[PDB]
Amino acid sequence: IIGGTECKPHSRPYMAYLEIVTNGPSKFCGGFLIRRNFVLTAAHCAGRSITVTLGAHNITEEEDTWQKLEVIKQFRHPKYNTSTLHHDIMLLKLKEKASLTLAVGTLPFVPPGRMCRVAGWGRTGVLKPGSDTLQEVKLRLMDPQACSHFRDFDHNLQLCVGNPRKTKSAFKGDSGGPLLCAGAAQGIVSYGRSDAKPPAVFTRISHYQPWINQILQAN
Ligand SMILES: *[C@@H]1O[C@H](CO)[C@@H](O)[C@H](O)[C@H]1NC(C)=O
Ligand SMILES: O=C1Cc2ccc(Br)cc2N1
Ligand SMILES: [Zn+2]
Repeated sequence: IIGGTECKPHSRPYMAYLEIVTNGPSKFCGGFLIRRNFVLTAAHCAGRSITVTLGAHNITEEEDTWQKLEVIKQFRHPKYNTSTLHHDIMLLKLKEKASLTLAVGTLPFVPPGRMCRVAGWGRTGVLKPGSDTLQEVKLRLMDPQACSHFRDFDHNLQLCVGNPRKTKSAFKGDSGGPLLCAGAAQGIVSYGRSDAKPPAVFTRISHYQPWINQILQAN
């Protein structure tokens, strides 16, 4: 998260920190708990295996709120496209149902000009390392023409997010985190420019609701 502030610890109890294993070292993403055994995230966060940590704030400092949970199966959207980046969404089924605590719970599951918030442990600058702590930033929902320069951007599939006159943005490591507008998840962090100049492109959750529901029922 670039240009954001540190969250009050545990104030976003649905947030998930993902460590993804592959021919290379671990990579990291965000995500969010939508059922006690399901986490929503981005398709580009798929790997050979994934571990989810719930209840975290400072991810380097173990505490009783932590629940480190095995993922049994990844459900990457079958149409996720590495060329166009369309359909960047994935469900992770946890081995067991998470415990509900003050620090861990599910997330109950908009015109441009509206302000939305996104949280994550990703880089706090283009050349800065990932954050030890959960950060959040408020971003402006933009008209789709604001994202025209992303040539494969599609208004039906995606949200255009972030005033270009502000430096505020999600970035590397924030992939998969929710964008909330009035407390409801509307987007998922997907991609943007390598120099972090806003706006960026988020998956429009509403388009994928039938696919999500279908997975939640077959599994
Ligand atoms: C997070 O925890 C580590 C280890 O306890 C500590 O070194 C670091 O300063 C902490 N970061 C913040 C911002 O609290
Ligand atoms: O919003 C985002 C998420 C993201 C991930 C990676 C890169 Br490079 C840029 C961005 N911008
Ligand atoms: Zn704590």
